[PDB]
Parts: sequence; structure tokens; C-alpha cells
Amino acid sequence: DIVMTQSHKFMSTSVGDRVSITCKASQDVTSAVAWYQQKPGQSPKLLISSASYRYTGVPDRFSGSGSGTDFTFTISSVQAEDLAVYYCQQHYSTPPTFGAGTKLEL
Amino acid sequence: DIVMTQSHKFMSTSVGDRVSITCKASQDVTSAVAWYQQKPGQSPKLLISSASYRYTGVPDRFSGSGSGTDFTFTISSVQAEDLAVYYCQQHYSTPPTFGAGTKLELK
Amino acid sequence: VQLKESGPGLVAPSQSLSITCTVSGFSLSRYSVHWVRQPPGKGLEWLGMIWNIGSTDYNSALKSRLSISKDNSQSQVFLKLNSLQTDDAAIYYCARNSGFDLFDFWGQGTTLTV
Amino acid sequence: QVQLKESGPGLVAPSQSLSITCTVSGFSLSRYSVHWVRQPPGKGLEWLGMIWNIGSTDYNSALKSRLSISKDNSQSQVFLKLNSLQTDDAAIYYCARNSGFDLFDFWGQGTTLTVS
Amino acid sequence: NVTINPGPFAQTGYAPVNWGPGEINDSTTVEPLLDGDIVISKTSLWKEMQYNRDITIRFKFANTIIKSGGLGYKWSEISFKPANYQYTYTRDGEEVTAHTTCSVNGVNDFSFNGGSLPTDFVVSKFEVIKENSYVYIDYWDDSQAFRNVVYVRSLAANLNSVMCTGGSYNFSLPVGQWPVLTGGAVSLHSAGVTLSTQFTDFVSLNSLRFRFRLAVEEPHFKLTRTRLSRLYGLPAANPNNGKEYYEIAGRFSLISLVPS
Amino acid sequence: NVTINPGPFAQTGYAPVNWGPGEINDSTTVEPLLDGDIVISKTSLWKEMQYNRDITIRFKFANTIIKSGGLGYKWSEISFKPANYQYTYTRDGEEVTAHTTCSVNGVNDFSFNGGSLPTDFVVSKFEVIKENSYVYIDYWDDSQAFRNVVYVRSLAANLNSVMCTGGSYNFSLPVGQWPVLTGGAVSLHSAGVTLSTQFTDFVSLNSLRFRFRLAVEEPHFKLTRTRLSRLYGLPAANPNNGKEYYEIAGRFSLISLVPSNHDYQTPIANSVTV
Amino acid sequence: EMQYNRDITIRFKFANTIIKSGGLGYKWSEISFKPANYQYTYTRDGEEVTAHTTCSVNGVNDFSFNGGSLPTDFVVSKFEVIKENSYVYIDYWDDSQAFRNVVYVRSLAANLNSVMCTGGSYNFSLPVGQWPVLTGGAVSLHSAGVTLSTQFTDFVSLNSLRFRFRLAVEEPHFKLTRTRLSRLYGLPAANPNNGKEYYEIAGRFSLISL
Repeated sequence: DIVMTQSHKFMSTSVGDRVSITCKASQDVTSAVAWYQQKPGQSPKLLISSASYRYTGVPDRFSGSGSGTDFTFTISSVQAEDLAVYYCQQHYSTPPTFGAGTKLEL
Repeated sequence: DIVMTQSHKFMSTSVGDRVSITCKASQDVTSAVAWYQQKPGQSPKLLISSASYRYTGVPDRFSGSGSGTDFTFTISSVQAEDLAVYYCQQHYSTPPTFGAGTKLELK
Repeated sequence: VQLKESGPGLVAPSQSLSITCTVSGFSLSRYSVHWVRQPPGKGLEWLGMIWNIGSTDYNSALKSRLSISKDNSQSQVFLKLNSLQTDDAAIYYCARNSGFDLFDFWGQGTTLTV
Repeated sequence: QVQLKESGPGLVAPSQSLSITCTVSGFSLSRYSVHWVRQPPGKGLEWLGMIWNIGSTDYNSALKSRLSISKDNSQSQVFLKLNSLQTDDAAIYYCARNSGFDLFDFWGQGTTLTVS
Repeated sequence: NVTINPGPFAQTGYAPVNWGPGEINDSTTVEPLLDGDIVISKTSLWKEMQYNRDITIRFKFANTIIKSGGLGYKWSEISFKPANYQYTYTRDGEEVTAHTTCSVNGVNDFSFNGGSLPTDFVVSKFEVIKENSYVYIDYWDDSQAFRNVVYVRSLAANLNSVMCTGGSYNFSLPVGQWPVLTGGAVSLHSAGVTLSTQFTDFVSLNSLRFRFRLAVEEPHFKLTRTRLSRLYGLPAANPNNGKEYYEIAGRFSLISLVPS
Repeated sequence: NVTINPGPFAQTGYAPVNWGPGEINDSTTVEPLLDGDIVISKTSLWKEMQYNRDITIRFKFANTIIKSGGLGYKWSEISFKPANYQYTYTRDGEEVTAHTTCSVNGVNDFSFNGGSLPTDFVVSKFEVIKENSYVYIDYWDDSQAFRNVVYVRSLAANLNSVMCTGGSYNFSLPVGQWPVLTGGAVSLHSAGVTLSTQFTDFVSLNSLRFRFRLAVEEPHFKLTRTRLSRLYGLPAANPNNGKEYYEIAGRFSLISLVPSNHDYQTPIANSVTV
Repeated sequence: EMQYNRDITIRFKFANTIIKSGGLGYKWSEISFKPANYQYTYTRDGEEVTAHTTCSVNGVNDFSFNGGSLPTDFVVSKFEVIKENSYVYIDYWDDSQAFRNVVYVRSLAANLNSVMCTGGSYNFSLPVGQWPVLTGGAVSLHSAGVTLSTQFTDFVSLNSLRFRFRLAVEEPHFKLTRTRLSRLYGLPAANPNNGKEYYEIAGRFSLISL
């Protein structure tokens, strides 16, 4: 099947500091990646729908990029609301498959 | 069903004089009427396919007309091999129905 | 194109009947065929039709009495009539269709004796 | 607007069955499809099964032969059943909607399960 | 001898349908601003059957014309447009209602340019159809046959031909002589029938499409007060020529798989 | 010679088919010649089955350009035309071959008039797709599933969105500077599927048609050296923009009838020996 | 009573007749068996012996498939197939002392090992559509008695020994693809040799000529 990995599992990021995250895939996924955010005591939410697409109502600071195998997700300013876990989904094949789940720390 | 009638069973014309035939219909078949010719010892042939259209190769001295119920078939000049029976068909319904068969005799 | 018939010619009442129309020049998967007959000294009639697709249509009256059939392998068509009468005596023709019910080419025509 | 709510026992015993009912609202099940997922404590998430707009269903290979997804269009509620479960099957379960290929758009609150 | 399946058989069946029109060749215009596996259901029991019945197709064309702003001498389009018709008739002692839709494809567009002065007559697009075009007529009915057209194996139709001739359109110029378009006629012969289904979300929506092939005939058509050369075809200016309906007659045989 | 007798139920089945493309929206151009009940079979068995498979679609646009007579400054037509493509991909099961054929409908037609001199530049029609218009990508395949698309009860496809962008095209004028057409993007979002069969005299030619709706997205398209500016859409000049194929990827489920390998009608004692 | 008894090596191959009916390529009529001859040379007892063997069949079973009366549809009215009911007859002539003195015998017998025969694949040639095939089929031959007989070839009458063989059906299944038929059992008459030149049987035969 499809298989995905995330670089870190926990990341110390200060408030108001640029942050980036990467997740890798085994096979070739042209531009099909998504990014979900799960806060404590909350159900996941969809923020990215494509390699760099933005779903409606998502905040501006968030954005994404990448093509082929490597893919990344970038925020310009961390804020208190941003402390949560983030997952990366693949959708170019039959079994949707998430990553492990990498999050943040202040 | 459909029902058709032809006026006379004999019509007489010398070589060179207009022949004119009519056959009526029992309903308003809209322009769907044909005309066949059967010579002695011959199989019928198709001449005027729609009320007026002439099919394939037929001489020009033949022609037809009519609309609604009444329909007619006209020759301008007669020849010697035209002495034959002529039938009028109706093709706007399931049972194609011919007429009785009216023909010509010579004077 | 050439349409030829073939039949007995003489038959007895209360029996069957089989005629075969053999076609050449045109395929029976591109056209349809019609059967007609001519009561001696009386107006011609429609009997039945066999389509391009295989489906068949009959005259209302003799619906009960006839069957029409064909075989692209023999490039032929055939008809059967059973439980005939003296009145069923006539000359029989097989013809091709072009438009709705226009007859285009006809056969020689066999005559029947009962 | 749209709301997806779950409902389940919460406690169960090994070698038994299991039944959960996602109750949709604000969108017809004849215009969209639904997915089932779960997250065993810690670790990550998986895909379990999907029920389409027309009636056909698709399952995950590992849990195949144990899952059973079906719904009632007029009842606006999907239902899943799992049988012959084990200690490993313990997880939080979430019904979710699909928009594109496999994008999840709206999620439920999520019920947690304990087996013992 | 051979074994035989004897158990109680299941009830699969037709799926809900709504009969309607098909797609259509369309194109707008923007004018300048200026002027210069799993088994879902169990074994069942089906059967194959014939439905052979007559038919009367009644239809009528439709045209669209649009002018360009300015002095009023420049037309931008004299083109075709689909049209609808609703009627009743009798078939073997039964009254059937029916709807029909007429569209056209393969159009051959023309043009004339009398000059560039503001006053000169100009027509940027008037379209005709002339042996490189087809007219497609869609038909649905209320009878029982049309209920069982779902899952069809073979349909054929023997239909009579119909000649369509043009009328006359008298172009209106603000001052001076009025030119006019007049003439044209074609014969609609039959060709293959088409059946098309659309699996949208709610409910399947199907469409029948008889397809006819044109052949040009006299009279010739012409545009006055110009040099256009007595061309042949059917001008889209006044195609139906004061006739409410063109009509075609015929018979259609279908061979369909009906639930037993 | 023992004679194995036939069983009660008929062995009726699918009808011969040839998979191909559908109809198209087409229109030529003429330029002036001067410048200035019966039962046919017994009962038979059929069962309803589900086939859910992955579908990968690769498409390519095509374009046609026609310049008018005269000095060569002005063009007569710049429009779309159908295009075909073929390839091989891998379902998790095997490798499969595929063909596709793109087309459009509901297209918008723009024009520009630089002047009424022989030298001035005019283009009488260049097309552009936009919101109102649609794109249809027909499809046929060699796998087992496509052999049972005849007699379909239901069919639904889940597909991803794609973005098409405009390239650039240069108008080679005999004399003077060269104006250029550049950019314009539209994004395809899936809509329902359509099936169709044409009953010609001996073959039921058939085809599918994946519809696709359009939305407009930046960049804009522009014609340089002119007043037409900053309008949305995908011009017909260079739609591919240097790519061999655009792709869409997703799933499709069909619920159809199938001849029932019922397994009961069998010659008694059809088995290994004992 | 001069006694002759020797090692022996049989070889053979079936053969089929296919006859289609006329136009449009859909409707076949017959797919049947027919006898067949093979000639060869081998070495036994340090001598080189030439031989001619003819194989025939009896007790064959007749199957059929009728897809409908409508023209386009597929039809095959009779394809034969072998099963446990049927018997095989293979005859053998050699060129040695023995088969000159094989008339006027007092006792014949033989011990022979066995063989397997498998089908192949036949591809019906439809003008339009997807080509239905006929594949599979197996059977195993087990020996039976011996008799005298004569085989006539090339206008020269010949005196030979006729072995009979009984059959036992075995797997794989045989099936017609693109149809409802599937999982039938036996050896169809489409491609029995399977490209294989010769099946071979070996053993020994005992004979006491007078």
C-alpha cells in the first residue's frame, strides 16, 4: 500500500517565529496531499486539500508546498491557538493513509 | 384499417393523348401515396414514390399530384408499351393497402 | 440484386405450405423483406414483413396461420402457411423495402394451385 | 447547518459484537458519502470503511471480514458493526464526510471505546 | 439430462427514470464595447421481448438573430436554436401524447461584408446546413413501450422522408433599400438512432435521439442586393416557412430485456 | 453418442459491442472569395453486481488556427478541436491500457478589430472556455470491468480537481512588432457521468462521457499591444502550456447486471472420477 | 509354437475438424474428432524399428451452446468432448520379425503404463466484439485388452495390433469464456494435442504365434 512518514514527532517553536514541517512518501504522489489539525479535546479539521491548496475559512498564515515525493507545510507566525497536532494525508490511491502525527510545543 | 378506391377499371387513350387517373383514400394520408405499374407477364415496378417524387429512372412523361385525400396520376403523351395496369399504394400506416387496379385499353 | 422464389405449385386443402425467397446482391442484415399475394382477379395484399433486426410483423387476419423466418447463412428467407383454403389460392411475391413501406425490387412470382 | 453525531456503548467485552450509529443532519445521504476512521490510543489514525452515495461499500483489507457498514437513507443515520474484537481494537471512532476523492471535510465529536 | 435451479428467485428491476432531452451544441458571443466481487442482489428471472409500433414525429426549428449597436446596419448572428413541441395522436386505437425537440449540428457558417463605412450592410454570421450537417430529433412518449426502453438490445426504425424549405427575411435598414434572404431546401433521410443515459445523483435521466442526414435540393437560396452566388442549402432565417409543424411517419422495432 | 440435452432456462446474453468515442461539437467555416407481445427468447438468469475500481484519466487539448487571405495580418479563426490520447497505467492488480478523447461545449467566442486597413490587425474569432462552459473527457479500457458496463443500473465517480493553465502564442506579423496572447486558467470539478449507445446496422458502438464543470481562477489572460485586457478564462491558443498530459485520479463504482454463472445447470456427474 | 514378446513404444496424436456456417462469422456448426496417423523410428533391443500408428475414438459425448436466434449472437451447435464413458482405440504396425508373424496367434497380452492428455486454447474469430475462447480439459488413459486388426494406408493393406484404452477424467476444468458455461469436466476436441507433437506410451507385449 501507500506509506508515509514525518520527520519529527514534537517540535519546540517559540511564539511569533517562522515554522516549517515536512512529510515524505514512499511512492510518487504528484500533487495529492492534505493537512489536518487536531487541537486537544477537538475533532480534526481540514486546512489543506492539495499540494498547496487552502480550504475556505482557514487562516492566512497557514500555507503549503511540495511536489513529487517531498512535501512541506509552513506557518509564518506561531500563535497561542496554533498549539496542536498536525497530520498529512495522501489521496492519489485507494487506501487513504495518514502519517504518524507531529505536533508543537511553546 | 386504411381503405382505398380507384374510379374505373378501364381508361382509353390513343398514342399521344393525355391519360389521367385518380384514386381516393378513406383518411387524410398526408402526401404518402405511391404508384406501381404492372405489364402483362411482368412483375410490378415502382414509379412515383411520394405523391409527386419520381423514383430512380422512370421516363419524364409520367408525373403525379394531389394532397390530403384526393390523389391523381397523369401522363402527357402515350406510347405503345404503356398499356398496363396501375395501382396506388398508401404508406402512412401499418397495413400497406393497395387499390383495386385500373388499367388502359387502346382505341 | 436478384430475388427468386421457389414453391410447390399444387397443394391440397387442410395442409401446410412452404415458399423460399433466395436473395443475392444485398445482405439481409442491411435491409428488410415483405411478402405479398394477389387473389386471382382482385386487389393485391400485404401478408408479413421480416425486419433487419430479426423481428417480424404480420397482417392481422392471417396472423394465426403463418410464420416467417430467414437464415443469413443460406442468404435466403422463407414463409409457411398452414390450414389453407380454396380462397388462399393466388400468386405470391417477395419484395424489398427502402423507406417505410415502399417496395423497390420484386421477384418473378410463383402461382399456386389448390 | 451540517452536524455529524455518534452514539455507542463505551464499554464492551472481548469476543463480542459492536454497533455504532453516525446520525447525519443538514445533508442527504443520496448526495454524499461517509467514511469511518479511528485512532487507537497514541499512535496514529487509520481508514476503516466507506459507504457511497448509491449504496455500494468499500472496506479496508486488514479489518475485512470483520466490518459491516450500511445505512437507511430515510433515517439519516449510518451504522457500523464490528465483531470478534480484541484488546487491540480499543480506539476513538469518528464518522466523517467526503467531498472529493478521499478528502475529509466535516467530522463528528468522536466516541471513545474501552474493552476489558 | 442437466440439473435445474429451483429455489425462490429474487426481484431486481428497472431503475427510476425521467425521460427528457439530451445535450446540445451551443456557443455564446461577446461583442466589443465600442464601435470603431460482492453480489448486491441474488439470482433473478428475466426475459427478452419485442415491442414494434408506429410513430409520428412532429417538430419545428427555431432561429436567433442579433444586431450590433451603431447605425443599425450590422447584424452579428443569424443562427439556429433548439425548439420544443408537444402533441397528441392516435396509434392502433390509443391516444398517445408526446414531446419532441429539434437541434442541429455540423453547421456551415457564412458571411458577407459590403464595406466598412458606417452605412454599409454587413452580416457577420448567417448559418445554413447543406449536406455537411445533421438534424437530431429527440422524442419521448406516454405509451408502455417507452416505459421498458431501459436495457435495450437493438432498435431500428423505417421512417418516411420530409422536405424542409425556407421562407424569407427582409432585413431592415434605417434608410434605403431593404435586402432580403430567400430560398433553400433540404431532404431529411433517416440514419441511426441513439440512446443516452445520464447517471446524475438524484435519478437517472435518459434521452432518445433519432439522427437524420440531410441532402440538398432546389430551390436555390439567395441574398438580394449583393454578390452572394445562388448557393444551396437551408438558410436559418425562416426555416419552417409559416408551417406549424413538419412531420415524419414510420415504424420502430425494439428488442428489450423486460423483467419476468 | 450420448447427447447432452439443453436445460429449461435460455442462455441469452450480452450483445456484441465496439468501444469508441462519442459525438462532438463541430462547425466549419467558409471564407469569401474576394477581399473588400411477441417473445423472442425464454427466461434467462441475471444477477446484480458491484464493480468498484480506480480510474486514472489523462487528457490533452488540441487547437486549430486558420489565417485569412490578403497580406496576412489578420486571422480568421483560432479555436478548439478534439484530441485523443492513449497510455498504460497500473491498477493494483495489473497493467491496463487506456484511451481518452477530450472535447468542449458552451464555449465563448471573443473578437478584436484593430482597424479597416490592409495593414491593421484583426482576429475574427478566438475562443475561450469559462464558467458557463463544460469539458467532456470520454474513456474506454481493456480490463474486465469495462466488459460489463452494458446494462448499468447505477454509476458514481469520485474524482480529484485539476488546474489547466494557458501558455503563450505569438502572432507573426509580416512587418512590425509581434503581439502575443498569454495566460488564463480554469479549474475542472467533476459532475455526473453519461453513457451512450448508437444502434448502427450491425454493431452497438458505445461510449462513456465524464462531464466536468469549470470555475475560473487566476492568472488572467491578456492580448498584448491591444485594448482587451485582464479577462478570465482559458484561451485556445496554447492550453496545454507545454505539458504532454493533464491528469485526474479517483474511484468509480458501478452496479450492473451480469450473466449468472448460476452453477446449477450442469451435466450430472460433471466431476473428477472416483 | 514360436513365441515372440517384446518391448514396445507407442506414439500418437488426435485430430479435429472445424466447420463454420457461412457469413458474419458467428454461427459455427461442428467441432469434432477424426482419426489420425503418425509414423516414426525408435530403437529397442539394439535394433532400429519403424512404425505407423493410427488413433480413433468411440463413445464420444455431444454438447451445445445456443445464444439465440438473433443474427449477431454467438452459436456453436455441437462440439464433442470425451469423458469416462468413452473409449480410445490406438493401432500399431512395426517393421520386424514379429509383426510378420502376427497372423494366426494363440495368445496376446500386454502391460502398458499410462499417460495424460490435456487441452489447449481455441480462439473463435468474431468479426466484431471480444473473442470468446475454449480452454482446459484433461483425461488419463489406462490400458485394456489387445486384439488383432488391420489398418489400411497408402493403398497397402497392413496387419497390426489394436490396443484399447479406457479413460478417467481429471483436472483442469474446461470452459468457454465470455459465456455462462464454466467448470465443465472432460477433454474437448478443439486443441487436444496442445502443440505437443506426440503423446507416448511404453510397455511390453506378449505373443505366441503359431
